[PDB]
Amino acid sequence: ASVYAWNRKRISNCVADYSVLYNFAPFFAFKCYGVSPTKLNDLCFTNVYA
Amino acid sequence: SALGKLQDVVNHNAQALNTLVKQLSSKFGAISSVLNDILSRLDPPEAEV
Amino acid sequence: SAVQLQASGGGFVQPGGSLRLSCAASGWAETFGHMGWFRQAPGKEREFVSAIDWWDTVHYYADSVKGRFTISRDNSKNTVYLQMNSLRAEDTATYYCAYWDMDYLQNSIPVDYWGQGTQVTVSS
Ligand SMILES: *[C@@H]1O[C@H](CO)[C@@H](O)[C@H](O)[C@H]1NC(C)=O
Repeated sequence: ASVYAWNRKRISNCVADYSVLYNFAPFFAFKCYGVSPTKLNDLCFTNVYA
Repeated sequence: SALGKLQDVVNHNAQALNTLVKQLSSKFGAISSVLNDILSRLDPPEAEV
Repeated sequence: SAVQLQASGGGFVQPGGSLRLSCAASGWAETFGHMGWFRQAPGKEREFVSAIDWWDTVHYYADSVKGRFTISRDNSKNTVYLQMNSLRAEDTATYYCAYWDMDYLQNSIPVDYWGQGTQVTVSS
């Protein structure tokens, strides 16, 4: 969607969380505020948007 | 209030203790009060701060 | 951050020759830092050469490389070049394609990521 028309999603249990996105693109920014990017897998993020 | 003098002593120390535990909740400017959470969210190199 | 760098090029340049290098980038990073080269003169300390902004808004040059160095990023394959004009005869060094993983370079000494050394001698 466009920058003004940015979307929103309410992820809640389906397949797998991460370690897949760690290559989805050859080069991609992974700026994380708070949670450490390397510690993103075994946490439990309750209310998450996309 | 006949036994006021003793009652306040039991109130003062007990409420002072209850403030001390209640002082644990404040984040003191950190991310979260629970330090186990900090050790789990942030990486150790940047969790000391 | 975990960033892999893909540098290639070099050869055997001559007094007054030139180079046209390349340095591709791949890997997740905390921020979009600047690519570039930290060349140590042979036996010397690692020295900043010429840094381009990731958005291609800031260019940098140094006296030891002014007039005979320039950095530019490929818009197609995202391989930042090191293309120059009339490089002198003293640049017989090994050129590391270092990686400042910061959006702005206050000082060049803290170089989060680095690259491979490009050993090019300068003689005919
Ligand atoms: C889309 O991106 C995801 C991110 O992890 C990765 O599986 C892959 O690059 C693509 N696959 C899917 C699920 O479409």
